[PDB]
Amino acid sequence: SGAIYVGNYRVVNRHLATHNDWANLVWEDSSRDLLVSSTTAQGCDTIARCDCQTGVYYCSSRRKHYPVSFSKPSLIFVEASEYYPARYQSHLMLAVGHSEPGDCGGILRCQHGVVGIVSTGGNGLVGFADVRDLLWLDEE
Ligand SMILES: CC(=O)Nc1cccc2cc[nH]c12
Ligand SMILES: CC(=O)Nc1cccc2cc[nH]c12
Ligand SMILES: [Zn+2]
Repeated sequence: SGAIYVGNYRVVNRHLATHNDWANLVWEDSSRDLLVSSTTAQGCDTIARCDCQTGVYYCSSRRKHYPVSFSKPSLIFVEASEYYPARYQSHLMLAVGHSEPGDCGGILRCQHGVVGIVSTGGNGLVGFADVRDLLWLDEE
């Protein structure tokens, strides 16, 4: 589990969005496994605006923050999960590291702020759904 709270937006894995997230939908993209919903309260998080390829992610299945190198956001074939059939996932960054399904929502951070959230993995990889291209999360 996990979310990003920036301005009056909540950014979650689409596959973990709640009833309230759908009722209060701002934007979602199945191919990215992202959903953004509106919030009452102001969030404290900053979104990175950068092309960093190094950062730190939170892995709930290890209770550990791991420094990683990751690929630039790309279109990657992802095997079937509980939530999606086997398909190409877009805006996805890969790193060598530990990931289990319930690690989804773990934040990946760089010096500039939030880079993305855990969305995929296994096989000794972790995949993050990038948010840095979503410039509108910084306004309105
Ligand atoms: C932009 C980018 O990928 N830079 C990068 C690479 C490796 C380490 C660090 C520490 C800060 N930035 C780092
Ligand atoms: C959607 C989903 O289940 N994502 C996910 C994240 C991290 C690791 C794994 C291993 C299978 N699936 C994973
Ligand atoms: Zn950065």
